[PDB]
Amino acid sequence: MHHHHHHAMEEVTIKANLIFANGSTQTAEFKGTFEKATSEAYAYADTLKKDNGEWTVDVADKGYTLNIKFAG
Ligand SMILES: [Zn+2]
Ligand SMILES: [Zn+2]
Ligand SMILES: [Zn+2]
Ligand SMILES: [Zn+2]
Ligand SMILES: [Zn+2]
Ligand SMILES: [Zn+2]
Repeated sequence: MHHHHHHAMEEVTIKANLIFANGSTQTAEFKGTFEKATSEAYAYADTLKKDNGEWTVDVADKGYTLNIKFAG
């Protein structure tokens, strides 16, 4: 599943919904090919690990939404 016809020029938006240990939240958007935008989203989560703890992801909306939670 998650069937995808790749095109170098494809343009999509990946939405990352972040939830932190204290319940605070934020959403960040990443644009580019599906693959590159997805990589950038996870890269952002990694930059936040030092201050917010390890993260866990639950993928939604056929891959266009990444619900990421930080353990603190
Ligand atoms: Zn699957
Ligand atoms: Zn094609
Ligand atoms: Zn198809
Ligand atoms: Zn693609
Ligand atoms: Zn490509
Ligand atoms: Zn710090």
